[PDB]
Amino acid sequence: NIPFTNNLLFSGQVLYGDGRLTAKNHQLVMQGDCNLVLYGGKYGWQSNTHGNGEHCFLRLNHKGELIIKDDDFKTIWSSSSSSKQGDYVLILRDDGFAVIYGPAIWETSPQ
Amino acid sequence: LGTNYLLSGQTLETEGHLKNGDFDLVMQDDCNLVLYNGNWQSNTANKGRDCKLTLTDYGELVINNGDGSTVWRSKAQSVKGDYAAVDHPEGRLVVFGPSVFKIDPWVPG
Repeated sequence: NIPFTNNLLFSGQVLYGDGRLTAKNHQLVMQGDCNLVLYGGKYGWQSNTHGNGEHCFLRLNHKGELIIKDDDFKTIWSSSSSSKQGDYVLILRDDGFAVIYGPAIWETSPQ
Repeated sequence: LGTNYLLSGQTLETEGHLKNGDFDLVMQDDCNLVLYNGNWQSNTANKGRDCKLTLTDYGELVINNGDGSTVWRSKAQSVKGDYAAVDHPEGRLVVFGPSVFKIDPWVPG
């Protein structure tokens, strides 16, 4: 498991049951009612999926797509952003935008 | 600037840092970029003063000294777009991009 960072969600990590990303003035919450909501200014946003499943969770995969699944793995919502295979990250940025970047193209390695 | 990421078009200045857990990436006054506890550095100590780290819109990290000269770059490039260099909690700086999906809370509905 990858350790959690408040403003990030890496490929493989999951949120559920009111787990959320947090940054300056904003929260992106995978709520216990199956709706994914971005709280804070101006308008906010939602996936609009209240009551559509039980025990839903959010997961980012290794093609840059974010999926909401219910407990039986039925798709409730997709970002429809599938792309090249690799490691991705969802950043809830300090300016309020939640953005999926990837794949990873370069990294530091112990020397 | 974000605590633990640098975006395409942003600058980490001299003495600036990204931090996640025990890992601390510093653009030092000696022009060396050092990832504390990550066993990594740009190895650019004394190659300038007033050095700054940037990230290009091709996903390349670049250190420049105080009179605009490029002292180090990451070499890997990909398509044109928006990138983010993120300090991963396992202790690595990773360049991710381009961006592929955006949620925008500033506009309707």
